[PDB]
Amino acid sequence: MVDFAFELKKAQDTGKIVMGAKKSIQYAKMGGAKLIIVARNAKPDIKEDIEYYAKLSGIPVYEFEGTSVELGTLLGKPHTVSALAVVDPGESRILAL
Repeated sequence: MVDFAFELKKAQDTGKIVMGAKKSIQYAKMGGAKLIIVARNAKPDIKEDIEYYAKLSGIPVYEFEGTSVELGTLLGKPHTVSALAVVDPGESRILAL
């Protein structure tokens, strides 16, 4: 089993992740990420944008099954985070998602 929270923390600590819908979309447009993670309650059209561009640039996208409050909280942030890009998984096996 993969523990999402453990892997997100491991990737955040030892790799590089970029946070936010707008950056995630931009990374998707550019092919500059290995994985894109979106929250279950991300605005559907934000979710569509990401999927559309990530399919075009060949980036895998994963839906975290929790909300964007929890995603931001997992990341140590006092606000919601509805998506994020894994640019470098670091030591994690997060790209298995």
